[PDB]
Amino acid sequence: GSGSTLREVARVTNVKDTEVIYFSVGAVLSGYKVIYDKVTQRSYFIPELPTGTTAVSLSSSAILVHSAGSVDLGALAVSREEYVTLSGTFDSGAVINTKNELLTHTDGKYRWDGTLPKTVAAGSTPATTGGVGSGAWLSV
Amino acid sequence: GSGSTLREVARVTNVKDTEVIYFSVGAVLSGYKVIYDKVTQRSYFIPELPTGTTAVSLSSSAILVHSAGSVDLGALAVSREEYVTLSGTFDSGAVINTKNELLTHTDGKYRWDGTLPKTVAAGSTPATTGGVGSGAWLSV
Ligand SMILES: [Cl-]
Ligand SMILES: [K+]
Repeated sequence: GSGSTLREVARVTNVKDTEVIYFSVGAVLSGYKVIYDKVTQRSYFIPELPTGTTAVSLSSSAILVHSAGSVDLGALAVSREEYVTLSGTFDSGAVINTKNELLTHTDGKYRWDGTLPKTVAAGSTPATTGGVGSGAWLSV
Repeated sequence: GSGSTLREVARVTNVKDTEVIYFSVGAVLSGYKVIYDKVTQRSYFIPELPTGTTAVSLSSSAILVHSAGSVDLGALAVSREEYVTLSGTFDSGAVINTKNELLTHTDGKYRWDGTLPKTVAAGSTPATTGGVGSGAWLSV
């Protein structure tokens, strides 16, 4: 439903029901902890924004633009160790859209630190798709 | 409910609502990412199966048989670091049914790498129920 979807996000993020808010242009973001993107069906913690700040846009790269600037919500999720593990592997291929998305390789997972979105072809490894390091793949 | 249960699994697994499917005999598994077992009330990511592949059986040890083969969904969950922490501890005893279930000890958690199911009696430790190592308890 409508109010029930936010309560389910609240249980996963461990905040109160009143602290989750859908993204929508013009919505006041101050006073809330978690925002939910209805299109991508992903949730993110948001920083404490100045009172009255309203939402402008939320990209598929998890960049939230608002009336006081912007914030990379995927990058903020990384600092909070809040990750999404995509289906598939480096073997199957995948598309990385955000900074807090993980792709499983063999012994561990990796996030992409470079340009987004990141297309990973089938039969790939981290070494053959950019290498491991700053601006490339980082283990998680 | 019925459609609401899949939405609640989708939030925990970070997939879209339309990418979760109940397990049922004959259900088409292609195009979906997460399967939900109504009996055990557990969810598992599934591999990308060929178009038209249908489900056959799903055991309490998370063994999925389908029209194109079979897969240990519990082992796939381990490779994706998707675990279930059972209630109780080694001291209280428990029953391990899947490869992605964890039992808590005083120093940390462990998964069972051997034959399933695995019964743990009260007052047990990893050392007295098989030891620690390949084919026995593995720390997680
Ligand atoms: Cl690796
Ligand atoms: K939920």
